[PDB]
Amino acid sequence: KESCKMFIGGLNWDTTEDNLREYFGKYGTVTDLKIMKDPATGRSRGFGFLSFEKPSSVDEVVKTQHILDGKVIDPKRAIPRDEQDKTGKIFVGGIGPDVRPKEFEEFFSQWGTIIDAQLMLDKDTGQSRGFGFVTYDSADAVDRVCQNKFIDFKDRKIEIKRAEPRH
RNA sequence: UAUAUAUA
Repeated sequence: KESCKMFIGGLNWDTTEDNLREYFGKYGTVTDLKIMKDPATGRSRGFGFLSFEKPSSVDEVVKTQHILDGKVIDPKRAIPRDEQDKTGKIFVGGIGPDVRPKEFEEFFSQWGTIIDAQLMLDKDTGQSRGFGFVTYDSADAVDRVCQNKFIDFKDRKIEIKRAEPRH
């Protein structure tokens, strides 16, 4: 059920749920998949929720990076809406070479558990450097950094601002 | 310094 639900992101708009299930079919059988198509706007969300009848598939799903239709995705465990609401996403800048995405997650962890943190790098053409994306289990953690606009990370201070629309 | 992730 929902407990076995997985979150899929970084999916090619052309990507279809059928390919999704087929892609993750190797792992087993999917009980409920949600690529999150957008027949209205005409463009899919680009991410979906994948569920498996057997939770075992989920364990293996995270082990692999996952490359679908020439794109890269990061399948992660689904987060309950109530818990999801508590969490938030902030924007960070001042990220460069030697930053290491792993260090980025541990770096921000100092002021928050950090449910998830990434450099985006959808195409690995630049998002990986320059700025970063961090998610916090609690909104309160975000406030800590708000007070701390500049943090000593790579010994060059970074500027952090609450998440904003792509505009 | 920007999300084809958190589904209106």
